[PDB]
Amino acid sequence: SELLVNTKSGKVMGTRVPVLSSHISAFLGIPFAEPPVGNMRFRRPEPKKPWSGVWNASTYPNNCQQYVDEQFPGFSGSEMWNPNREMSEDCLYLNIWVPSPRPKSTTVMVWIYGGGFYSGSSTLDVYNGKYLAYTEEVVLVSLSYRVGAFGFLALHGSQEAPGNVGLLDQRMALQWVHDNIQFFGGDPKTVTIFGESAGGASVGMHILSPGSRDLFRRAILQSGSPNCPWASVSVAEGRRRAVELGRNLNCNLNSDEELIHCLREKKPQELIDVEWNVLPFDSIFRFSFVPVIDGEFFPTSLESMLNSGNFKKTQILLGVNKDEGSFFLLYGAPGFSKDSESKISREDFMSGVKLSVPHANDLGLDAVTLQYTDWMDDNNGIKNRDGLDDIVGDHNVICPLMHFVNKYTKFGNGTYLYFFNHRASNLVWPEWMGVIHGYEIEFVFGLPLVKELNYTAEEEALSRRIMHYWATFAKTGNPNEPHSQESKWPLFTTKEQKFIDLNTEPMKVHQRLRVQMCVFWNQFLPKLLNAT
Amino acid sequence: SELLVNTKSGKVMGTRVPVLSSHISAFLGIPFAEPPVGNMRFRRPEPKKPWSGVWNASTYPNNCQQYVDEQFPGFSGSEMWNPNREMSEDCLYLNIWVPSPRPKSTTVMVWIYGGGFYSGSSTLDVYNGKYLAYTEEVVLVSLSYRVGAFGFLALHGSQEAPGNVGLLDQRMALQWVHDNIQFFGGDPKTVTIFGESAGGASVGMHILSPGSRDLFRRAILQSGSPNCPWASVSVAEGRRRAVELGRNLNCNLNSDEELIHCLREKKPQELIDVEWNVLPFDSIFRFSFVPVIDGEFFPTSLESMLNSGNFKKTQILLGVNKDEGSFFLLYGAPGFSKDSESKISREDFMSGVKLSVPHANDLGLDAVTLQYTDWMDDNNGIKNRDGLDDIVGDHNVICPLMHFVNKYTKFGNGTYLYFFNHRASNLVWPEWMGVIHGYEIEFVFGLPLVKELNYTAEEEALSRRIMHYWATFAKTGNPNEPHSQESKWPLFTTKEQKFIDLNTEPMKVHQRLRVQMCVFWNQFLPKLLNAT
Ligand SMILES: COc1c(C(=O)CCC2CCN(CC3CCCCC3)CC2)cc(Cl)c2[nH]ccc12
Ligand SMILES: COc1c(C(=O)CCC2CCN(CC3CCCCC3)CC2)cc(Cl)c2[nH]ccc12
Ligand SMILES: *[C@@H]1O[C@H](CO)[C@@H](O)[C@H](O)[C@H]1NC(C)=O
Ligand SMILES: *[C@@H]1O[C@H](CO)[C@@H](O)[C@H](O)[C@H]1NC(C)=O
Ligand SMILES: *[C@@H]1O[C@H](CO)[C@@H](O)[C@H](O)[C@H]1NC(C)=O
Ligand SMILES: *[C@@H]1O[C@H](CO)[C@@H](O)[C@H](O)[C@H]1NC(C)=O
Repeated sequence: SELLVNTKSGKVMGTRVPVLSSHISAFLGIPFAEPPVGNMRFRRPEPKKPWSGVWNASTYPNNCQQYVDEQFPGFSGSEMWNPNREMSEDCLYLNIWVPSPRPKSTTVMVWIYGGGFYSGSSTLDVYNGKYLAYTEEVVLVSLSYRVGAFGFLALHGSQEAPGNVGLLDQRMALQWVHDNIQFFGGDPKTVTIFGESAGGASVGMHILSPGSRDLFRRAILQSGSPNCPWASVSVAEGRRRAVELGRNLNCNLNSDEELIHCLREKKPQELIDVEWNVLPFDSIFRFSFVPVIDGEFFPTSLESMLNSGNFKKTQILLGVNKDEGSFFLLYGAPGFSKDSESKISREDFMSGVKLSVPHANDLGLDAVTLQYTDWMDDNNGIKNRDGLDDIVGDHNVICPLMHFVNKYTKFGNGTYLYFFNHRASNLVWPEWMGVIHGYEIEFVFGLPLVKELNYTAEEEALSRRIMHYWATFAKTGNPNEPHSQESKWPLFTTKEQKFIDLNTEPMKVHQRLRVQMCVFWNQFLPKLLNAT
Repeated sequence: SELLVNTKSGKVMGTRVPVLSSHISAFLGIPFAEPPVGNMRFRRPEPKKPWSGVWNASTYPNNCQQYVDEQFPGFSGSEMWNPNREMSEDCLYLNIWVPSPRPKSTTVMVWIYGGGFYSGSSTLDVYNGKYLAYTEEVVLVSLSYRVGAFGFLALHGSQEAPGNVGLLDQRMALQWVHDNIQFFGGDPKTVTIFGESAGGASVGMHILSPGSRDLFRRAILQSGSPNCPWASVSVAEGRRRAVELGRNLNCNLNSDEELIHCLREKKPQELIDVEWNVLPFDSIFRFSFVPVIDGEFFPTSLESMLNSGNFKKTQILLGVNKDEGSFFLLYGAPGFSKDSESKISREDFMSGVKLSVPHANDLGLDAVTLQYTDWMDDNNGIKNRDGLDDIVGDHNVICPLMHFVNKYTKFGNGTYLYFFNHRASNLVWPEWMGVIHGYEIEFVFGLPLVKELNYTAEEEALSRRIMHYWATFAKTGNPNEPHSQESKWPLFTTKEQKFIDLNTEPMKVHQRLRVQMCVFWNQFLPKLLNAT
């Protein structure tokens, strides 16, 4: 049968779903690991043991246990990121969309969701793989992984809670794809991994990690990279946060076993309830339980690996949006509101930068402030707002990614760089927020192709050219097809450093993306913080 | 007799000189001090003891002993600054231009020359007082003072070479004006001191020093100010350089008396020959023998005085030229030439900043570099040239002065600020040097009124409006003729921070002269260097 597939662990039965006046095949909620429940909380994932009978792969799986956003209840702009089904620790599932009829040896694309390593789900509406899988005739997979403490509680030296298990989940799903995607008409030799924000960083992390390199061919990174400040911690810091988590729940802290055993008796939301409390600073764009530089998943520091060329060498396609920072100011910085234009006072601006660069000393703070203040106009609330937006975005996303793109291109086999700066005509967030962190995503997934979503002709065309770039890249390592000149996306090189704008307008080529700000963030500021 | 004048120290005979189809009285080379010779080199100046008979004050006196610049022999652009008279240690004289007929009790303006405290002459063609005295009917006085080692060798504790004696020369000349200016028709209660560069700095130094305040009514500062980084040194540094000067001359260094004795037997030119060797670093815009923060001419640190309001409260009129830096790059930095466009390579631009901020640590150097480099275009030889020009001008003149004008204004009784940015139509220096340090002087002194000098009609008009400002300010404390037609130069207030452009175009008001850069020099950079 087309819907019935015998995999290396059992038979699964999928469903025929419609898409754009046609249909494709969907297999939802296939398990790829043993339920990381009970005594297996915090432990490495174990491969899903073979089942007898047919697995109902007809409906989305549970979502992983995560903090749930309630700032704006009812509000679609924030609620679209929240879990859209039951939360459970039994959440290690993946989903597959196969074009109908089933192709032979076609290109595979594995989605990896963001959410700052504390949240995120594969079952979200924006990650509906049907449009992209159908329009671009690729086998589309979306995996899942443990988030928050469940995924990234790190007590180095313990084999009970080593850290990074959330990335290991992703690896096991990648390993599952390598073993079974051929049964779905997928070529396991042509797998492109891709993800946004935290998902972006994850993609990069699998590039660096040796135990991950052979489980995929190429990589797309959207608005995230492995070296992001919010995206990892030392073993010392992971331990400290872990120990501090026990403290918030009256746990025994004399040993890891006692500490771990304690945290395992607690219910999931008990952990989540106190999760934010282990952060060292009052901060924004910082998350408690994130990957650790352990010496195992990552043999040595990210920078050194980047320097020595110790990573997977292939093609990467990567980029950022114009206003990466606004979402996080709204949730964590004074003066910002979803309902005003959020002109920021000088006072809230100063307040802002302190939250944004939580680890800086006073000289570092003055440096950042100077770097973003127009002194002919320091009490301009609009410039102060856009300034703070750029500080958050440049520091957490754009500049970390550029450092990565420059480092990778020395050893890579082809880099493509984009700047996404279209603002959706139907955005429900206020104008001041601009081109928001996460909002290129709906374009990648072909959401503008559906008429009821009320996008414009030009946005549908944009999404269509975007999906094509994505998939074409995925099959060939080049987002370009050999005709027109309308237009060719240039290769990013060490010398000329080209990239392209992604919007409704005809393609423009620029050079040196946010280089002025990024020299500050990548070279001056770090040298300054080390020095002082 | 108009030309014969009985002063407190003896009779004096001047001479009738022609000016612009008319005539005025000059009194050239009037002594105000005992010749600081022999046992009195380095020593405080002593008043000129009374003479018999009639002094022939009809010719220009000697110029003080100084480094003569031989870079462009024959070239008028450099040679206009060199000694136009014989050099000697017997140089403590002043010059007076008196309207004809002699005014009853008219405004007095005393000129103090620049030259980095190492050079300078009262007798220069460009400091010729006849036009200004004549046109605005003021009594114009030209003082002099010992420069370099002779004027500013400082060995704290010693009474033989205490430091600051050249500032004391100035004071003594001011004292002479106080005692004798009435005999020329001048009001000793209405004396404006003015000077450019070192003169400008000196003018503010008298503003600060308690023992100089009662010797003048108000102050004009052009392209210099007391807080300039080149304009003073500490006791420690001052001694170290003095001791080093003796080391370069095989002097006994075992005590101040044996060092001073050794340096006193040397011919002046021997001193000057090694003068530059005692500088701490390879630098531009640095000079070896300058005023000392000594606890006597300056009771406390210059910055503490400005803070406490410890200084003369009167009116000041002050400003800068658009390209303070070019003159010094030409004599000091790689890539700069009188005869090319001096487009600067990135490597030379690097060398430039190290030469220009010779006290910065590496972090400091990185900050300056970042602050002035456009990283989309870093190999632009013009942008690198202009940028290094701005670095020099902003660091050494513009930003010091803005610091001064802001601090002063909190206690002052009226501030006027100008940005001089006209390039003379007949400049002999290359186009790339722009509006040069010291080239507003010829406009202040009325040289464009003389037809054979070949200034344009618009430049003569500019000199006239500029002289009227300086004079009107000197008479009333305000450059504007109140309730007259012409547009009015606004007060600089700590809130609005207004100033004007000075050029051939109608007047423009602006606010916050070079804030962005001066915030960096005055606030950020010193914080960076103070850290460890
Ligand atoms: C949960 O809210 C916070 C934060 C935040 O960082 C909120 C900003 C995120 C909220 C949701 N959204 C998620 C992404 C997921 C991947 C694709 C793009 C959208 C945007 C970012 C910070 C602190 Cl300190 C908080 N404290 C309490 C709640 C809370
Ligand atoms: C003598 O030059 C130097 C320097 C300098 O930085 C000074 C260059 C000056 C040349 C004369 N010029 C005229 C001024 C006079 C005052 C009014 C305005 C115009 C100003 C610039 C530095 C070093 Cl290390 C030197 N070594 C040898 C000569 C020399
Ligand atoms: C799979 O589960 C769905 C959801 O409950 C159900 O409607 C469907 O009938 C099931 N399929 C089979 C073959 O049992
Ligand atoms: C990719 O690898 C091939 C084979 O080694 C090489 O010829 C090609 O130049 C590489 N491309 C890039 C952009 O590095
Ligand atoms: C003053 O000096 C000038 C020039 O040297 C000379 O012509 C004049 O005669 C002198 N005056 C007297 C009274 O000797
Ligand atoms: C100057 O001082 C006088 C006398 O105290 C005062 O009336 C006047 O307002 C002052 N002017 C300024 C500009 O400070």
